[PDB]
Amino acid sequence: MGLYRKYIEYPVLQKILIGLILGAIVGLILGHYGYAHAVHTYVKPFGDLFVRLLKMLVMPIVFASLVVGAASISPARLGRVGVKIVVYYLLTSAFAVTLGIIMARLFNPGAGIHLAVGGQQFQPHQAPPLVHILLDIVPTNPFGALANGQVLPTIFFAIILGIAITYLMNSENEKVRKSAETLLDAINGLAEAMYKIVNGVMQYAPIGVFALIAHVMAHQGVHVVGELAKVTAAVYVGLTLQILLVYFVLLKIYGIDPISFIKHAKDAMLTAFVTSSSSGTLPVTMRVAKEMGISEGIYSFTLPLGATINMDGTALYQGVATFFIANALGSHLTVGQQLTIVLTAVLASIGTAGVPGAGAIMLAMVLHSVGLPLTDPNVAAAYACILGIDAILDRGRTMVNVTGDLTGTAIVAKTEGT
Ligand SMILES: N[C@H](C(=O)O)[C@H](OCc1ccccc1)C(=O)O
Ligand code: NA
Ligand code: NA
Repeated sequence: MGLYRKYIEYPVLQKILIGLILGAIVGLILGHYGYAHAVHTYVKPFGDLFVRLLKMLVMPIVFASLVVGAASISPARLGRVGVKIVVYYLLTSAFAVTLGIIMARLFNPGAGIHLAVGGQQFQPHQAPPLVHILLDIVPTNPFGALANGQVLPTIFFAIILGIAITYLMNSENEKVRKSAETLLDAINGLAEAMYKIVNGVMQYAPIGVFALIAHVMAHQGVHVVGELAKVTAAVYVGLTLQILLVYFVLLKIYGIDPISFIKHAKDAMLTAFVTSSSSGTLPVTMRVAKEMGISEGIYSFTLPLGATINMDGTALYQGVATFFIANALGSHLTVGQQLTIVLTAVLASIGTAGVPGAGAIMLAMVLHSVGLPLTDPNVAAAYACILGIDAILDRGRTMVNVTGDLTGTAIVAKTEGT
């Protein structure tokens, strides 16, 4: 029990990074001496178990999180300040995904990698016309969409259902109000239960990543050190442009001096880089906002909300990650699929999920909507590759997420003062 206990409190992301390094080394050593059949027969089934567990948790989270999230920012309860801050959060998230897509075009990640896990390349599906893509957002049967794997139709039904519940809770009838509260509590309980299961699965992630990487390297000796460096460079350069080309421009437009803003907010960014948690730095963010002179009534509402639904760093990462996987498999993304990435990433941020390791679940949502199933051996291999280096990228993502929260509060405060 002592050895098992020591395995738990070790950070999950660092454990996943360790599994990636040893998996590559073990696969190369075994493959040089043969033993490719042994790795395929025995090591591979452990990796297949991990992806099956990860895919099982996707659909219940999609429905439950969006229903609860949409109820919190429903128009029935949003004030004048709430409306303005919500618009800013959604617009900035939309441009973050687009910026990440552009960076993936300049630096091609995984272009040199050619993945044939089973001996055959990935076969993409046919692209429907653009007009049909827009219409299929509305599901003809909400139960059928849940039974199947339509992510976007499920999101559409969950959002409108959550908004309608909030209007029922303002009704004059006592019975109607009680029925609405009971339904919301049951759906909220389902979301909380899913997060507990996510914590357990992520503890098995280092074992699953080790098996997937070892199987790939044993069969073929692909070089990934250079390619994983390019995806790291694309993410960090994109994060820098997000601050300079968006936050600095918006502050200049609204009259806030960008130089003074950075000096006051430097404490929040450093804490975000070290702790690598948005909720952990919330007390520090509140103190920084008070120093700038923002009224207590404003930042006491915007800052707690921003830590949940405003994530510019995560949105940019999802754009780069999707192109890396598609390039590695040799497929191409059409304009209809690229717009699906932007629409899915922005809408999924509304869902209330703060459990660590939820970034992997979010990436699986985007891949499934585009048309890259996680059960495919080629997709799973590429997915485990970029998941291994998640420890390095996490520090940069958290800093941008916190910085965007402070920028929105300052802009809203200036408008209220006028
Ligand atoms: N760590 C980041 C943060 O807390 O701001 C960020 O948060 C985790 C998260 C939670 C839910 C959905 C997406 C991402 C991440 O790691 O991707
Ligand atoms: Na945003
Ligand atoms: Na944030």
